[PDB]
Amino acid sequence: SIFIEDYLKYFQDQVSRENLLQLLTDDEAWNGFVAAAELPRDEADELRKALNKLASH
Amino acid sequence: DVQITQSPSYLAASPGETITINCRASKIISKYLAWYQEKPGKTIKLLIYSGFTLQSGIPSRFSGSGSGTDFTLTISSLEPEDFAMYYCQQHNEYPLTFGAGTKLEIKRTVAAPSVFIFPPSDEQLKSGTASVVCLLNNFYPREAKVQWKVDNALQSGNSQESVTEQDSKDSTYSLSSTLTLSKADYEKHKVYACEVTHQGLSSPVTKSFNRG
Amino acid sequence: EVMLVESGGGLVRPGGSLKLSCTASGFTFSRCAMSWVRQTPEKRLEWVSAISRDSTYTYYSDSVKGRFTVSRDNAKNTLYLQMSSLRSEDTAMYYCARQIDDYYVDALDYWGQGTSVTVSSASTKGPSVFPLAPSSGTAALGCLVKDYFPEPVTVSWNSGALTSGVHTFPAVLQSSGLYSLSSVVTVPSSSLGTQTYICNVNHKPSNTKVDKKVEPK
Repeated sequence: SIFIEDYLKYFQDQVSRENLLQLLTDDEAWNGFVAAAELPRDEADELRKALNKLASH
Repeated sequence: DVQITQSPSYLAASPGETITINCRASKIISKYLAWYQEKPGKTIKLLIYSGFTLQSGIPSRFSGSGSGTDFTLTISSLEPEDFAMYYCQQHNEYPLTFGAGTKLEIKRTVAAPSVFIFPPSDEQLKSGTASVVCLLNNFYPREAKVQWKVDNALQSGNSQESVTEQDSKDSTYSLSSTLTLSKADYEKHKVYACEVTHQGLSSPVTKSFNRG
Repeated sequence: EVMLVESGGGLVRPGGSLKLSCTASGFTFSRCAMSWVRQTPEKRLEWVSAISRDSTYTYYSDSVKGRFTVSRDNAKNTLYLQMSSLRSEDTAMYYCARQIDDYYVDALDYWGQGTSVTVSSASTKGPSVFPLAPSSGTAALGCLVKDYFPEPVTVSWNSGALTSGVHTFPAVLQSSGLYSLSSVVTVPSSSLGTQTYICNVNHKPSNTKVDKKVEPK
């Protein structure tokens, strides 16, 4: 969707890889983020797969 | 809101057969669909969640499939304890939405109804109103049409229907239809008739009476 | 053994208020997200509201937003649903249900027995019992239990001594806002005259017990 692409442009241009890896490594932080954003579970899965592809690069 | 289209609404089956309930979503929900069993008296039970994860304690004959948009709940070699009400639900997002339900009923041979008409009582006429009751006793399957006529004028908007649960002994149904009228208009007309249509009857049956 | 008990249900007027409550046991209540689901008289299931593990987030359905408020007390192991501006549309059986803890929104793995709520302008009224007399080798007879409020009414035949052939129909809500119901029994046509048939109608809410003898003519 377009909202996933907005999270992608936001995570690339405004978040450090140390802050992004602290989110992908800590499930407590991740759960707090998706609940705060009110993401449907399928978009939260797509976004986590996308942010893992981006963080490894 | 994600809309869920669950089909069929009714399903007649025999013990030992394999059945499938379908469930379609208005938008993609990945594997996030749950299935519930509701029996009269007991609480609502979770069978499956996340499309195909069987809940602990549930028999292996309950098996869920699908992802994205289309899902199926399959019950293989039906046990007598499985004849119940089943509901699907999406748990991908809030608001949690449900399918309309599927009643899994017991299949038996075709049985035509015995039709009875009952005129209003004099006690009831004395109190300003009039109820004509038309009874269809012990039939199978549930599909039946009941049409009220007053002086050959087809009635509409003034009758109500009530149907029993499938009988525990003989797996049959019964239906009660009441035509409610003002005592004033009950006296305007003469002939009262209910025409019944059911697959067990060769041609439609009429039961009628003359007021007085 | 997980246990969900709901209470506080009853009869309310349109525009009124009511507070449902649900006490939980057999599990650590503070570690779980809870949901409120309701089942309408047409048998449709409808999700109402949900509250998070520690009251941080609340969720409501479109029909209920702005009138209902969900809350919980983890010290007292209770969950609540304050309802207001009640509509006839809110007449349903209300269930507190526990969610699975894999995601903030999830399937409901445990449900309670329910608590009945009825929103209506009508006032408590006992039924009028009329006979459905036979003759028009098996005969059918019964009685019409009409214009009562609220549900339920119980119907037995010959003080429960006549079970076979009896069909008591689900009640129907009329345009008047009062319930109407029928009870019929099929008997051998030879037994008409030699045996008496009486339907014993009981309506606890109006303290009404009636015995109507059904006979031919």
